[PDB]
Amino acid sequence: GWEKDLEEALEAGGCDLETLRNIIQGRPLPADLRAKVWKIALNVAGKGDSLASWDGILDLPEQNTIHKDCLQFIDQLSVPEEKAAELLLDIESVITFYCKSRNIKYSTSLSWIHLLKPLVHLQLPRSDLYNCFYAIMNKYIPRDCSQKGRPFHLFRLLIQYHEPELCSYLDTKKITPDSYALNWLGSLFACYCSTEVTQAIWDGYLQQADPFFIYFLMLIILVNAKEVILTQESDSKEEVIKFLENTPSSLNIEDIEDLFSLAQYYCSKTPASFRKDNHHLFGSTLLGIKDDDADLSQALCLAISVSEILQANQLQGEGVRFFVVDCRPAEQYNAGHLSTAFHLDSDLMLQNPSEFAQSVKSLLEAQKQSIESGSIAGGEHLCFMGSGREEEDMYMNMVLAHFLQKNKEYVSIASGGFMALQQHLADINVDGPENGYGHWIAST
Repeated sequence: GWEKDLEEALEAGGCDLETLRNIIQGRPLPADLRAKVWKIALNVAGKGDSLASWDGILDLPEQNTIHKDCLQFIDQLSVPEEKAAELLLDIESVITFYCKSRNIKYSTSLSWIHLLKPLVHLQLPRSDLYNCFYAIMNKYIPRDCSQKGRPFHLFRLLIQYHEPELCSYLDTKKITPDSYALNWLGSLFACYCSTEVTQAIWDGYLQQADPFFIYFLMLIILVNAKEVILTQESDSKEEVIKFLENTPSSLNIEDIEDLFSLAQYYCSKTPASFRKDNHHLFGSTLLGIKDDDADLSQALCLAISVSEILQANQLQGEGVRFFVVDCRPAEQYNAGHLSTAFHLDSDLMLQNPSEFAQSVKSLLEAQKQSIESGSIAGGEHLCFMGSGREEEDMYMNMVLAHFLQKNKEYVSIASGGFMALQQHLADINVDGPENGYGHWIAST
């Protein structure tokens, strides 16, 4: 029924991905129409060949190392060897021209070969093979993925958000995401998964067109191995990493439906800030210069933009809601504070630990009653806010440490603290929410 509609819709019109998506509705793609929907998904309907203009032979200082890796793939697949040479020439030319067109130099640790595997299986011409690979690389593959930088820090923060206990174990044994999930992100599972299940993943992924979805897919794969990771404490660091690497290869075609539904579920319990404040990972690096003093290397937990805090709580429609915790001293708090925020005086932490403990007990009770009441203040997700000044906000380290050690899920920090709150409201000229009788910031 929908397949004939898809057939005709793809033929003529030059329709967008959005309309195409409405036809399929997450149903399995026909093999003969998979190339066209993938093309449309990657926004390469009639892009021209860039290899013809090149008119160059494969010459590079690291050309020898490229040749071996290309053969390994074709040797692994073992295609009909009459027209195997054709594919080798196309693959090796694509990599070299990409290495030339861009400044970057080739290495074996790159996951470039694995990205081509599912595209090669569709069996497109060299032109479309490059355009697809080029498109995927700037859309859905992080720039700093190769070096193992910010992209894996973001994943660590997600793991900590939803699975504190697991994250803590991994951090303790110094098993960072880059160790086991390098090729997860680099290849979009194409390194480990079989052609059939890789295709099923890539079908849904390209249709959805969400760069950060990989994080949620990767999370599910990791969470599925939670039991195994924690139970055994006998195996060495290297032995556990080895196991984790090949967890995606254990997937089957009937697992994929649940993988996506679970990814979307964990996504629905994750702040919008996760995506919105980290667009600089996929595009150019030049964007994200504006976000000064917001390094994921230095981050202890996920950072929430003040805008989301004010918006999210007003909705009250089974979404992500925040219980805001002002962590500043009583002097700063009383001068001006968010009117829906619990006051956790960070001065108590060291000076009177007993009264701080009582204050933490009150906090959790207040969060509970605020959720039950269905008030503007109530929310599952703990978001701690300081001054916003880097001079003062060391106590945030110790506050966050206190809750993280007790494996509290949904622990976040307010991006730019109370200073960013004042600035945000000042910028948009808003005093309070629409419904109610009070301003956001009060002196009592």
